[PDB]
Amino acid sequence: SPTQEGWDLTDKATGLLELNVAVNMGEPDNDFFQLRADDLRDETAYRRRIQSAA
Amino acid sequence: QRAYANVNTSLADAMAVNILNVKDARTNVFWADDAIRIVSQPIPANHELFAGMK
Repeated sequence: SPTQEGWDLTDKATGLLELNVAVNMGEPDNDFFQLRADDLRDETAYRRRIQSAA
Repeated sequence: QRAYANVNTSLADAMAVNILNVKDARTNVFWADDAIRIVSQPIPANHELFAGMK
C-alpha cells in the first residue's frame, strides 16, 4: 500500500493494484510395460517392477 | 552304464537298416497306461493386467 502525509488530499486518491503469478503442470512422467499371458504365472517380476517404478 | 543295456550288440558301420513299414496301413496302437501323459498349464488371463476383456 502507498501512503501520503498531510491533511488536504483533494484529487490525490490512489487506485487499487494487485498482481498475480501463473502456475501450471508439465507432462506426465510415465512408465510403460508390456507382458504376455505367460509372464503372469509368477507375478513377482510384475510386482517388483511396480514398486521400482514408484 | 552297461546296467542300462537294451540291445545285445551295437551298430558296426555296415549293418543294413531294414524299414518295417513297406505298405500303407492304418495303425493299431497299444501301450502301457503310464506312457502317454498330457501336461497342462493355465493361461492367466484372469489377471488384472487383462482389464477390458471378460
